[PDB]
Parts: sequence; C-alpha cells; structure tokens
Amino acid sequence: IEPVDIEQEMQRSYIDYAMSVIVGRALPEVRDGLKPVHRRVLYAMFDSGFRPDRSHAKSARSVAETMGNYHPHGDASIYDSLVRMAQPWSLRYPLVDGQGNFGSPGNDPPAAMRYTEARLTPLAMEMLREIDEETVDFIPNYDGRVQEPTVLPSRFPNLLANGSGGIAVGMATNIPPHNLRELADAVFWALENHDADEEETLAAVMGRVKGPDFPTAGLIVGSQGTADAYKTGRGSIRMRGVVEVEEDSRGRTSLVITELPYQVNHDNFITSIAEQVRDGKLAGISNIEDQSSDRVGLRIVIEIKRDAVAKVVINNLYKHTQLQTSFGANMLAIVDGVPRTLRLDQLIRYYVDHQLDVIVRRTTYRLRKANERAHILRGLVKALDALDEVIALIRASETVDIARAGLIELLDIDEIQAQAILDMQLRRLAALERQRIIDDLAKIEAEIADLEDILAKPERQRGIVRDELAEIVDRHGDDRRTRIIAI
Amino acid sequence: IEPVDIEQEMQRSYIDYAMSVIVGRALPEVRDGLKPVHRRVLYAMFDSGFRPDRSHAKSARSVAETMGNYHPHGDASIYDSLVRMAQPWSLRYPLVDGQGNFGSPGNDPPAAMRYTEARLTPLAMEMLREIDEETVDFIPNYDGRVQEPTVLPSRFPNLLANGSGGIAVGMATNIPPHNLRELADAVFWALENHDADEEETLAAVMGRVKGPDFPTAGLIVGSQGTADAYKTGRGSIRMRGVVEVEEDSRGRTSLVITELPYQVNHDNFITSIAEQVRDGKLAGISNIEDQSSDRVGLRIVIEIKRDAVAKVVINNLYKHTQLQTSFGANMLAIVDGVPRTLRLDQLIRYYVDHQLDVIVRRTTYRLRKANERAHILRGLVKALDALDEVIALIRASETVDIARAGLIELLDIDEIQAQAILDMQLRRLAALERQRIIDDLAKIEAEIADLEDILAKPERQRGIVRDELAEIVDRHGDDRRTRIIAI
Amino acid sequence: NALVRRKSGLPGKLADCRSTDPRKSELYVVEGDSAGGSAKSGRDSMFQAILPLRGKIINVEKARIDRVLKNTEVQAIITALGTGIHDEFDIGKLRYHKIVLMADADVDGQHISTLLLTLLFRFMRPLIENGHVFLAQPPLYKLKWQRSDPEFAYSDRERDGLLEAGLKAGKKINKEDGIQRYKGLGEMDAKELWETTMDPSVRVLRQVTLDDAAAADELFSILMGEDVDARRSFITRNAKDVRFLDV
Amino acid sequence: ALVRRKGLPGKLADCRSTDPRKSELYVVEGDSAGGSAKSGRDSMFQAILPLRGKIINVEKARIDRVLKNTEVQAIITALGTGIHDEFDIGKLRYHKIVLMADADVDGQHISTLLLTLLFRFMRPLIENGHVFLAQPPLYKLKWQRSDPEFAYSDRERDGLLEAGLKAGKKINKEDGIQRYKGLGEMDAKELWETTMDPSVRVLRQVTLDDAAAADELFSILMGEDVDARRSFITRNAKDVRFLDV
DNA sequence: ACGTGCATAGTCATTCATGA
DNA sequence: TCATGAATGACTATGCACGT
Ligand SMILES: Cc1c(N2C[C@@H]3CCCN[C@@H]3C2)c(F)cc2c(=O)c(C(=O)O)cn(C3CC3)c12
Ligand SMILES: Cc1c(N2C[C@@H]3CCCN[C@@H]3C2)c(F)cc2c(=O)c(C(=O)O)cn(C3CC3)c12
Ligand SMILES: [Mg+2]
Ligand SMILES: [Mg+2]
Ligand SMILES: [Mg+2]
Ligand SMILES: [Mg+2]
Repeated sequence: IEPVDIEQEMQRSYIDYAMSVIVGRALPEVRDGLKPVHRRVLYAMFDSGFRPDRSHAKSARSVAETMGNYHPHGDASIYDSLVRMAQPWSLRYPLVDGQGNFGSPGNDPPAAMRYTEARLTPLAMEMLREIDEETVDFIPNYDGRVQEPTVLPSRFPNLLANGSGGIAVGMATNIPPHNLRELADAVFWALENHDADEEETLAAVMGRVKGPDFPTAGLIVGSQGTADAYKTGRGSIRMRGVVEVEEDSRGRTSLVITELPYQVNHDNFITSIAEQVRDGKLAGISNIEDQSSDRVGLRIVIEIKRDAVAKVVINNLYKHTQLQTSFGANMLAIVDGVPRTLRLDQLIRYYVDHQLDVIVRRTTYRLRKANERAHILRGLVKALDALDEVIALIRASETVDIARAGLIELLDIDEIQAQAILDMQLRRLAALERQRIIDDLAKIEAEIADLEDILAKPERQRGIVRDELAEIVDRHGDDRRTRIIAI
Repeated sequence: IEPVDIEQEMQRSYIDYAMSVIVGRALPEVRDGLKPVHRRVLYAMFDSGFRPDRSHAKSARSVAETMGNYHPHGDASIYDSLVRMAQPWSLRYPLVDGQGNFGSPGNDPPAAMRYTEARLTPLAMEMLREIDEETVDFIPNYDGRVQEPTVLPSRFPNLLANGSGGIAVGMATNIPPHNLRELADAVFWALENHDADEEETLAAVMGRVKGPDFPTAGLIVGSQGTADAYKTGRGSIRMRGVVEVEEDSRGRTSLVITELPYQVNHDNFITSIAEQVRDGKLAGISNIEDQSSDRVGLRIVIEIKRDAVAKVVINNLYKHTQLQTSFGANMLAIVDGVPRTLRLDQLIRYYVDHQLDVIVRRTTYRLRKANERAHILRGLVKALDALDEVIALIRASETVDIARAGLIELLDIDEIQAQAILDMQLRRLAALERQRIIDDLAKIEAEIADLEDILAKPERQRGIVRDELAEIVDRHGDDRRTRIIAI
Repeated sequence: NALVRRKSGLPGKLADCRSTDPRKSELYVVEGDSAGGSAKSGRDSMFQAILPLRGKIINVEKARIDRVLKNTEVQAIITALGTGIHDEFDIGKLRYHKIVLMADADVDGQHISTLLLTLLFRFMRPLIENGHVFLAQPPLYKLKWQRSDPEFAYSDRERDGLLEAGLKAGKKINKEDGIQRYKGLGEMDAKELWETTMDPSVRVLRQVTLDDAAAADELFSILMGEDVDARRSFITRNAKDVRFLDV
Repeated sequence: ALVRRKGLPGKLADCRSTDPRKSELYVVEGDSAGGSAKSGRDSMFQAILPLRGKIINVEKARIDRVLKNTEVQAIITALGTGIHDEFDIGKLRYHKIVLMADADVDGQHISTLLLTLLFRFMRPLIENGHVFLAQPPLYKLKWQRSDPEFAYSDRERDGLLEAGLKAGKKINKEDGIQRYKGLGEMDAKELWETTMDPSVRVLRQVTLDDAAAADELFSILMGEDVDARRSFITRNAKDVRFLDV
C-alpha cells in the first residue's frame, strides 16, 4: 500500500477540478461563445441530421446522441441544456427549434424529454456552416471512437449575440446578449480598419454596439455601466421593466407591467410584490392581478390606492423589487485555453480572427479538393481524345490491372486517373456527357484560379467574411428589443 | 355542445382500453412470444446496428431510438423493459447483452440509463434473422414516417423458451420458460409428423418437453401441474429451492440454501425468514446469515438449534416461506390478433406454422430478386454479343435518352435492362469481366431453379426449418437448470 | 353565489381562475403535468382553472372508501370542486359549473376518462345529472400549409378532408414537416391547446348526459367492479360491436 | 467488537465481521457504483456506504447546516466516532475507510470534500492512517483468447497492450479496450477484481505530515475567500504536473 | 396483502461566485 | 438567503389479474 500526503492529494485533485471546470465546463470559448455541452449538443443534432430541412426529431434522440458519443454525463442535465437553448426568453438568438412545452419565463417547468421534439435553428446552422470542410480542428471523443469539433465555425458572433453566464472555480462569467445587427457593424468596421490599434478599435466598436440587447426587452437606464463593461470587462448595467399607468373610468389608477428585466422570474416577481404588501412594505398598492396570457404576453396589473401617487409607487417598486435590477457584467471567456477578461474590442477582434481562420482553412480545403477532381478530369479528357484506343486496350486484358497498366502507358496517366477511367460508366460516353466532362474541367480550373486568388489576397478574405456575414444578418437579423434611455 | 350518454362513453372507452391492452401491450404474440415493447426495442437496436459484432452502444441510444420511431411512450418504462431482457435471472435466454450494473435477483435496483451500455445477443439475432427479406409483414409506425415489423422471424421458439407474464384487462398470462433443446425436439417431431392430429401431437410433444426450465434452476416437485398446464393451458407447478445440510466442528448443523424458485426475491426471502423467527413461527432456527457473493452465488446459511431436526426445519421453510412456492401457469397468448388459451401442441404447431411461413416468404423474396438479377444479366449478355454496335450507338447518341431508346431497339431489350447497360462501367468490358457476367447468369439460373424447387416441395421447406433450427440449438442450446423430481 | 380563488386551503396543483362566479368559471381536469403546464399557460386565467392529474386515477369501484379518500389525486378533485361526496354533496358549493375532462386521444386517456367518470358517478352524481361534466376532444393532426394558416383535425377522416380541400384550393404542404400528429396533450404547447380545446369559440366539448341511472349503475359495476369474470364476458361479448354503436 | 445491522444509516450495507480491526468501509460515489460494490464486495469484512451528490463543504457551510445534511450524518453515524471534541477513536466501527470515487474530475472534487470533512471533524482518522483512497481502473483490455487485463493509467494501457501483442495475443478493433468513465459503468465482478479484492486492489493511505500547513491549504482551497483560492490556482496550477517529479 | 411487467415524472440537496 | 447554469437519480402511486 502506497502512502500519500493529504496536502499533495488535496492540491492536485482540486486544481485538476478547478482547471477542467474553468476551461471545459462553466466558461465559454471566445471564438464561438459555447461551453462544451452546448457545442456537443449542437454538433450531435447536426451530425444526426436534425436540421431545419426536416421535421423535429424527438429530443431524447438528441440527448442520447450527445450522451453516447460526445458528452459523458447524465441525460437529465443535458436535456436542460438543450431546452435552455430553445427558450426565446433565455437566448437572444435561440440555437434550438423546440416543438412542445419548453416552459415559461415563470415557474412553469419544461415538459419531460418524452414529450418534446427538437431540431437546429437556421442560425445554429450558421454556427455549423461548412464545419465539414476542415474549417475547425477535430479531436477524438471521450473514448476515441469518433471525432468531435474543438470549436464551431460560428459564422455569426455568438458569444456577444447570445451572451453567457457561468460559475466556475475561483472565477465566473456573465456576458450579456447583444443585437446581431449592431455586432455586425462592429465586425464590419474591424474588417475595414484591420490595422487600427486597440484604442481606436474600442472607440469604434463601442459606438456601434450601443449596449446589451436582452431577449426580454425592457429598459437600460444610464450609460456608465455599459461603458465600464466594454472598457474594463466589468460593469453594472441597470435594467428596468416597462410600466404603463392606466386610469379607470371612475375608479383608481393602476400600474401595468408588460416587460421585465433579463432573467427575472415572472412568478417570483409577482410573489415578491405580494409578500411585501401584507408585510407593510409597499403601501399605496391596493390590488395585484396577473392578467397575463399566451395572447397578450406579460401583463401584471397593480391597482394603487387613491391617496397614492403612481410615480411614488413605481419608485417603491424599483427600490424593493426586481422591476429595477442590475446585470453584473463580467466579460470572462476562454482564449486559447486560458480564462481572460476581455474588452469589447478584444472580443470582436478575436472573433474576426476566428472567422478569417475559418475562411482561409475552407479555401485551402476547397483548393485541395478542386485540384484532386481536376487531376482526375485531366485523365478523363485524355481518354476521350483517344477513346477508340482506350476501349480496345481494356478488352484484351486478362484482369483490370493489365488494362490499367496499359492506360498509364497509353496516355501517360497516374494510378488514380486510370482507376477513375476504369470506374467510368458507359453513361458518360454520350455526346453531351463527353462535352460535360470537358466543360467541367474548364469550370474547376476556373474555380482553382479563384481559390488561389483568395489565398494570396487578405483583402478578399476579409471581403468574404463581410459579405457572408452581411447575408446572414440581412436574413436572421432583427430589431432591437431593449430600449436604451438616459438618467 | 354535443351531448353524449355516460353509458355509451364508458362502454366505448373502456372496451377500447381493454382490447388494445390485451392485443397490443400486456400479452405475447404466439409466433415470437413478444409483447410490442419487446419487439420494438429489439428491432430498434437491430436497425441501429447495435449487434454483437460491434461494441455495446449506450443503452440511452436504444431507448431513444425505440421512443422516437416505434414506441410512443416514456423513456423510463422502456428502459425497464430493456433491462429485464438483459437479466439472466429473468430471461432463460437473454435477448439483450447488458454491460454494467443491471441489478440483482434481490432488491438491488439496476443502474440508471446513463451508466449502462447494451446490444443484442446472438439468440436475439436469430429472432431477427432475415427480417429484411420480407419474411414478416411490416406496417407504418405510430406517425407513418417509417415501417415496423408486426412480428419477428423468431428462428427459435421464444415464447416457450423465455416464457411470458402479463396482466391485461379481463385476463392475464403466465407462461413459464423452457429448455431450448427440449423445445427443439418437440419442433423436430412436429415437422416430421406434420400430419399427426392434436391427440397424437400432444402426446409426442409432452414426452419431449419434460417441463419448464427456469433460469434460477431450483426444483420441480410432481408432474401433475406440468401435465395440467400442457393439456389444459392451466396448471399449478410446485417449485423448490435447493437445500444442503452442513455439519460443524462443534457438531452444530446448518442449512445452506444455494437456489430459489423462479421469481423469488432473495432479499425479500431473507427478510421473510427473519421476520418469521423474531415473531416466533420458525423455531429451531438459531441464526440467519447471508454468505452470498458474486463468486459463490446464492448462499443463505440457516444455523439450527441442537434440539432441532434438519428436515423438520426445511419442511417448515417449505410451508411458511417461498423456498417452496407454486408457479401459476396460464398459457395465454395472442393468436391472429385474438387472445387464446393454448395446449402445448397448439403452441408448438402455431410456432412451426410461423417458421414455415417465414421460410416460404424468404424463398419467394429470394426468387423474385434472383429473377430481377437474371433479367438484367440477360440484358448485359446481349450487349456483349453486339458490343461493337452498342458502344458505337451510345457514342453517336447526342443524349443518354437517345442512347437508351436506341439500345432498346438495337438489342430488343427492356428499359430497365437498357439502363443497366448504360450504368455499366468500362471495367466490365475486360475479357475476364465479360466472362463473370456470363458465369453469374449461369450461377443465378441454377439458384432460381433451386428456389423454385423449394417452393414446390413442402418436404424441403420443413427440412430447412429443421436444419436451420438444429444449427441454432447446437450453438446456443444449454443444459437443463431446473431439476425435475417425483413426490 | 361567489367564492374566493387562491392567490398567494386548496390543492397545490390547482391553477385557479380569477373570476369568483362559478356560473362563468371552468375547471379543466388535465392528464399529466406537461399538458397541465401548457394548459395553465394557454388558458384564459379569468374563467378557466387547471387541475393536472398525475398517473392513473384510483378505481373507486374497487378500492374501499377510506383508501380512496387518502389518495392525493382524488382529494385534489374533491377539494377543487368544493362539493362534498355521497350524502354530504351540496351542489350550491360547486366552484365550477363546467368540469372539463381533458385526456390524451390515446388509449390510456380513454381509461383515465372512465376512472374519472366512475369517481363522479359514485361520489358526486348530480354533477353529471345537471350537465356540469364535459369531455374535451383533443386534436390528432395539425396541417402546416406553406403559406396559409395551419389547420387542426380531430379525426383521420377530417385530416383527409382538409388535406384534399386545401390541395384542391391550390395550397401546398411540405412532405417533411407536413402534418404533425399529436400522440398526447403533453406534446402540445400553450397556443395549440388554446386554439383547439380551451378557446370556447373553437373548442369541441361533449356534455356527459345520464339517462338510465339503473342501467348506468350496472354498467359501472360490470366494467369497473371487482368481478373479473363479469368484465371478461362483457368485453368478449360487446367488443365485437363497438364500431357499430352509432351506425 | 461492535454490532452490525441485520440505529445506522439506511443506505449503509454493513459488513458481517464483528471486529472493527478486520472491517472496512467503502465510501462510494453514486448509487449505481454503490449498488455494484454491495454485490462484488466480500460481505464478511467490507461494508458499503454510497454517497449521493456533491458533499457539503464543511469549510464554507455553517456547523448546524452540515449536521442537517443527510450524507454527512450517514458518514458520521456509520464511522461510529463522534466529531471535534466529542471524537472517540475507540468507537471507530471500521479501521479501514476507503474513499472510492470516479477517476474523472468530479470524483477528485468529491475526494477533496470528503477529506475536508475528515480533516475538520475527525482528524485522528487521518493521523492514524485509517483513511485510504481506492484507485479505479481506466481501461479493460479484452483479449480474444486470454483473460482480460485492467489498466489504471494511459501508460499502463500502452504497456500491457504492447506486451500482449508482442506475446502473440490479439484484440478486436471493435470491442477492444473498454474505457471506464466512472465506477457506475462497472459491474460487481469488475469492481471486485480491481478495487475491492484485497490481493489486487490499489489503495493509497492518506498521511498527514505538517498539520499547520495542511490547515492553511484546506482553508485556502475550501474556504470562502475566493481571491485567495483564485490566486492560488493561477499560481500553482501551472506546476501541478511536477509535484512528484 | 404481496409479487409480477408494461403503461400513466416531479421533487429532493449539495458545489461554486456574486450581488442583492 | 436567492437567483443564475452545467455538474454530481432514487423515490413516490395508481390500473390490471391472479395466486398464496
Ligand atoms: C442525487 C440527486 C439529488 N439528491 C441528492 C441529494 C442528497 C441525497 C438525498 N437526495 C438529495 C437530493 C437531487 F435533488 C437532484 C439530482 C439531479 O437533479 C440530478 C440530475 O441528473 O439532474 C442527478 N442527481 C444525482 C446524480 C446525483 C440528483
Ligand atoms: C406519477 C408517478 C409516480 N407517483 C404517483 C404519484 C402521482 C401523484 C403524486 N406523485 C406520485 C408520484 C411514481 F411513483 C412513478 C412514476 C413513474 O415511474 C413513471 C415512469 O415513467 O415510469 C411516471 N410517473 C408519472 C407519469 C405519471 C410516475
Ligand atoms: Mg437535475
Ligand atoms: Mg416507472
Ligand atoms: Mg398519452
Ligand atoms: Mg463521474
């Protein structure tokens, strides 16, 4: 039996825990803004074909696929992660198209796995766009059976768009969501002004990203906290719901709350007001009624007493309830396997760097494949030019190897090309098909020229990111939800 | 608002429940001895490729696949059914190869879905043997997206082998498991004596099927209950565990129980004795100690007092505990969509009928496919004889449609055959390759003649069932576990 | 007559309505937590309350009374309805003049319906006699036209009809997404439930009527009673003709 | 000698031996693993106490709240000894306390939480060498003809694979080397032949050298002061690999 | 009254960091 | 003390028929 000192054991084990949690659980990768479970769920659904071009698969199949191949953990918590990515009040830009009961902003829990179906959203398809073209590094999974992606292509800035919140060890992250169109403008500037230093870039990006854009709409009061977050990586952003005072024909006035700040439970909010009333904490309130429905959305009516001023009661609500509540921003993300608090300019830049990497790698892959097909096509054309000879040769061969060996000798061909000639069907010996082979060679050589041009010119590379992103934003971009007001 | 009478509603709704539960939930199909959940799990695993020729897949993937395609119910109970089919103390011949903690004969529950892996067993592969050759009727699943099997080929008598227990509405089933080798002999006799009446057939089959063979071994006392079950479809079979009296150095005696009757919980059994001693119902017992382990199996040591007779205490145990307990046989199964209590000869006969159906349908499928291959091959041979003209024709054709239409006229060929000529690779124009087409035609025509011969001869059909089953039994048959003794 | 609704002595599972008038109030007794959750969201909280029932309801015909009263789900129903049971029944204290039973269209939903109807007929019969008990008919299909609004079908026939009509009208459906088939209430979201089973302007309700009480009594005792033989013979006798009850 | 249950935790699968000196308590992570352990154990000398979920941090949590925790009560009650000043090693019901967690990171975390409980409430158990750590297997090499071999590290896996292939043995490239991602994936037999069979199990005895140095380390890593822990990790995680070089 | 097996998931307690 | 969000599932109750 080997002896081990408690200090050695404690230090090693806990550090191992802190590090795995930090890098591989609780905190997002800066490039795609995803935690491991998110990335693995999405890729599992993707590889399974659970895409918008087909009907919703039972969500259990997504959980099981994620569990069985990539994520060596429990089915329950994986389902929770999949579910959250489908809630429009959780994600600013949902990555999962949920079918069925996925819960509500209140205490109504999501239906069990058995009752729900799920597939990837169109935007999530942009997260995975051209992932099969060697655009990202793959590694063996938890048992070496299959490969999984280290990071997704992420053809839109998902970290900033959807934000991220995570509790790790020794640190935690809390990045708010943002408006995709505003982020795109920041990216577009970063691409145009690719040589700009950090000071200029921060100034430019902060001008275009006006502030967080929460899925729950609401209000942002002030500008200091937002500025602090972008310049420091830490900032306190004051959020408010929306209140509309209504007057009765001949009764009392009432406050109608139609929006709440980000991550405020509707039921807890109502309960908090109700409990602070009977305890004499919010006098002036006469009655609390939840007139909310699936058709009118959030609608909490707070009838106030006649000897009470509406503005006084609202300020009391701001003070003693989450009608006014702060978002504690802490812009923490994993950069190159290291946890780092980032300025807004750093977040954009790192993303732009990732996009350029993706496009260059994609181009390299396509160029290699283009060369391979061209290589084979060159062989086919040689066969067509001497078609009479090709057939006669193959006929006299005892095997296919003698026939192939001859083809090399006849037309000066590789083994790959000769094999391709051998695999050729009589289908393609028709006139138009022979011409199609010719034109196809001409097409690829043209594509190769284009591809070569891209690799040699950083200008085009940045242009590709711009144009492709612009296309995504035009299609999937939406209006701002959270309104920004002054003090 | 439409009015409906409570009597109409009650009658309609409850009958609808009773019938589906009877035919489509709780009771086994006579042909494969499976309930819908069993059949759907096995086919799901099969179609997923979760077979013994590959590593165990995570059991969650089997549950999810069963849920998403075939079984519109909860994941939990589906997992329970999968688990039971993997327990060697539940099924006499397990259909699921389980990897991990699948529980114990006691109160130790199986591990959660996340912790276990599972695949089909070799015998379960015989349940599904050649299911893809139209050997069984398929129907659309619960939403019509895909097809599922109505019944499995079941190339061994699974109903009698593994038995079945089920609670329906208005009725219930309780068929015990049997020894595969004994069942095989019964099947072999039924095949040889295909004209024997029910009277003779029952006598023969009862001689070969000596009685139920439980996975938990133990003892069967008497022969009347077994006879009643086989002749009536109902009978009470007395089971006993195995007790071995041990003496001590002091000279104290102890009873060692190493086996228990079928479906007796080990922990409940120990607890029952413990509670029957403290109350004062099984005097003579001094001490109860469970010396069981994974290495020695069941081993319950019952130390008895010096003033106690071993057999007296044993007889008391038989009387007041499940050390001796009866199996209430009720041979109920679904036959052609109708619940029916069956004699043993009927169970064998109905299974043999199913096997013959499988073999004839398989042969028909193979015969149809053989003709299709022959049909196309004949087309290719015609092309080879006029190869110079065929190629010249395709080349001189402006399109492939012109070439195809021409080929039809040139060689007097179908469009399917003509299409095959077009799909032909330049490989197949080599000398030896031309020869294989000729020989393959000769090869298939021999196969077609053989298949036709099988369909024309009931003798061969029965012979195939016999030989194929014999092969299965030689490989997967095992010794008897339950010992049969007289009064 | 008016009664207080719970808002921050009634079942915890009950999502009560706001209206204090039973004559205008409705209780949706729902099968399952999932369906009940969506119903709680899609309902009109003014007049519609939700009481989700979890698992198969206890058979009051078989189980003795003391055991039935200890059952949490039965207690929820009795407490929510406000009325007593048997001799202590008082319709004046009825908290909802519409008691809608909403179960899955599947077979197990039918079973739960019979168990609930057995509870009502034995413990609170006047609710049936005075037409306070209803049956909601859930949708079976949702036709998702590419450009037009989606249509719901409550039978295979209606699905075929709406499909034919729409196609004849020049509308088109994806053959992938296409016609969504409901296998239970739990698969529906809040909106779907509203537009098919809870919106009073489109919902398909069936009012349970009681004609011959003696004949009802015997049928209940046969189907739900302890006597298996009687039930077995009844099923084998009448299951053959279940299709032809309304022909 | 002390009585075994046949006034202790319901989750406890106690042993049969009446002698604490001969008895062992396997504190196991998870119900699944605990279930399999209960079957594969030697019921004579080995008892099983499955622990469910992350153990409460006694460094952070208030004393009264720790005592309300069902899992902590199970441990304290099963060990028989008191806690803090009321600790009495004489009442120790098992002279071997084996902590058995998954080889994964959350198992490492649970180990630190358990070691924290022991060091703060029942330190003498550590000082007198009654606390041990079981090392679960990581791989199971399934040879086509030969008996299966277990490996407790990537290196050993590579070695045993090399040796076997050199010896003429062969493995399927499908089934092949089964990799354990936790105790819950193992059955009774596997657990016995790797972590519970005393003739082959790899146990590590926890020793306590400098009590004062241990005290501050526990307080840094497990305490409420985040800053101290954050800086400690950023300071020492860089060199965690080289602690035993 | 208990076992059987296929059907009809929410609740329960911790780690971890941060701000109310 | 509470919320956040990915990590570490056993227990709880009915229907249904039948035999001790
Ligand atoms: C054990 C466990 C829980 N229990 C642990 C506690 C100690 C013992 C008494 N039971 C309480 C509650 C729980 F409340 C939730 C979950 C989950 O939500 C869950 C999940 O997968 O989400 C998994 N587990 C188990 C693996 C540990 C959970
Ligand atoms: C409700 C339910 C159970 N209980 C019945 C009671 C209903 C009212 C109050 N809650 C308890 C909880 C249960 F003990 C097990 C299961 C299951 O095993 C199970 C399963 O899927 O196996 C599904 N359910 C629920 C759908 C009904 C179960
Ligand atoms: Mg959970
Ligand atoms: Mg269950
Ligand atoms: Mg249902
Ligand atoms: Mg683990």
